[PDB]
Amino acid sequence: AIRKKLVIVGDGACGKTCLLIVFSKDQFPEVYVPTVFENYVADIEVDGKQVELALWDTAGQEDYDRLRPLSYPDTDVILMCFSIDSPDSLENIPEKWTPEVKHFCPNVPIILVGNKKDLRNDEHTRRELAKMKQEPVKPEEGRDMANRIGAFGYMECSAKTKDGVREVFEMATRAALQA
Amino acid sequence: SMEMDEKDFAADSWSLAVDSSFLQQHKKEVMKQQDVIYELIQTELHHVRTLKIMTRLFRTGMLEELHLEPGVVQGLFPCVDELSDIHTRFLSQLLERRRQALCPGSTRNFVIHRLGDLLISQFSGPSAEQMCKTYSEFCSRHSKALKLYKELYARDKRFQQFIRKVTRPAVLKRHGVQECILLVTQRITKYPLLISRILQHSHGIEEERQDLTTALGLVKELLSNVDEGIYQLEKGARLQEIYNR
Ligand SMILES: N#CCc1nccn1CC(F)(F)F
Repeated sequence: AIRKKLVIVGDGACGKTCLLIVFSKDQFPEVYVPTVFENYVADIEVDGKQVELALWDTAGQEDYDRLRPLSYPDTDVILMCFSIDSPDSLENIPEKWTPEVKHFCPNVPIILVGNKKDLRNDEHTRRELAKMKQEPVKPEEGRDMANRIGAFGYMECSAKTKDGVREVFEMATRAALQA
Repeated sequence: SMEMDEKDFAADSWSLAVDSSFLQQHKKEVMKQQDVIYELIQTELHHVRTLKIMTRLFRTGMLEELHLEPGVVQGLFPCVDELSDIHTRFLSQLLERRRQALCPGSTRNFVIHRLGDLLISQFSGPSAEQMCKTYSEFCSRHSKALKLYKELYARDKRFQQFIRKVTRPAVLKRHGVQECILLVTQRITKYPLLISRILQHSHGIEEERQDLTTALGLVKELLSNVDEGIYQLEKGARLQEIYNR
């Protein structure tokens, strides 16, 4: 089992912390949802290869431009996250997060992940966004952003229902193993 | 960590740590506030344990077993004794506030109503000046420590054997040398998230809401000062590379 490092980046509203928590416990917390994530080393077997995948969050570092890059050394795969209930989180991907990750993590594969996919057809979400002349991110808008930023791929998931979560981390492991 | 504190913080939440008959006596808003305060203390206990792995298992083990050149152990573990003193003192204060709040006859049932004043004290005055000085130094030496570790692991056989030996146990799975360094650098930016969530559930007593609002502001001022005081040191970087920053 070779060791690989994963870092998740994105706006605070993207749900990155919840995504790492749900994957690391294989469960959405039923009693208490933690505020923070320390680190974790997941044992993953993908396509017959065993990997130890270290997981790291960047939550809390968004306002600190000299502290935040200390999370990047030796990263093997980046999850670049946005929330489907927030077009604003998707707008911040190409001009803020992408040039930063390309500078500190050259040639590292990026997977663009649309989180909170369960809110795409949620009535309360559609009513709230329509007040700002917005609507949930459509799958083609996510794929087009991934294509534009040079992402390795585009994936969607829901930390609330767990759908798609295992697939995201198995694919990140495959991306981390590539030459 | 010592067994008494590990068992006191073994549960995933305060609501699972206290007796169910005691939990039933409180309103939902109190339970929410206590669950977040319990996460702050539990994660502080784990952070002090990370610093003990760095000082006792790694640093002291290298001094007692290996023949490294002078300045190498300090280069791998910059400021670790100062960081351990800062956080062991803060953890002691948090655990004393919990111990005073215990019901007579219990070692697990408590409610902490006055955390704000403790956080203002930690994040102001001489203790805040020492946290700023220590983290500005540690975080500016972070790249250099990782690079020195990587060079020794790839070139020194006795060093590689030592690291593989002390990191073999399953309890060290998340705590290799580089992992410890980034856990410590990331600790300081977890505080605002935790304090803001405690504050969200502390409106019941206005003096407490005001004290946590003051503490949140002091923590953000400390982080802004540390962030502005960082410049990565690099072994072999010439003066010309520095003054042309
Ligand atoms: N996290 C990291 C390495 C880093 N720092 C600044 C730039 N880079 C990328 C490079 F090392 F140049 F490839």
